[PDB]
Amino acid sequence: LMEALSRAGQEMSLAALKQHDPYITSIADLTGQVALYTFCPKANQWEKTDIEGTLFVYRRSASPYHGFTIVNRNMHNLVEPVNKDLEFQLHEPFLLYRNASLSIYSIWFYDKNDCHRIAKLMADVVEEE
Amino acid sequence: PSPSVLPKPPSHWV
Repeated sequence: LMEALSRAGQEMSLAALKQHDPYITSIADLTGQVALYTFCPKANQWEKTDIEGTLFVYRRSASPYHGFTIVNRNMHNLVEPVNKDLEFQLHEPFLLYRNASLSIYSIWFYDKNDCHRIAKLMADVVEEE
Repeated sequence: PSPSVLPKPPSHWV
């Protein structure tokens, strides 16, 4: 039953993802708890964000054909397209990444099997842009 | 959720 509602909310999440971006066809993977950090170069250390929640990797019916979002447990989400300017570095249970703006990030995973699996998935769908 | 004491990013990213 806990998983019935689980399946349910993954159905509703897809749909919510779609109302904000309709090129979206399906969720490729999701995780339990993840939390977002950003790197501050000036101060030279990591800094917490207000972002913490569930991570969804989804496919799109148009380039960029992949994206990922952290739906926050306030209402400010992380949204990130999977293009070739995205680069990753895995340091379990953290997943570091840089994007087009050159801003630096770390996704901490609670479950380190999620960390490995998503890291692998990303690497696959970065090789495909 | 770890204190902001994660590992450093690849040197070349900075």
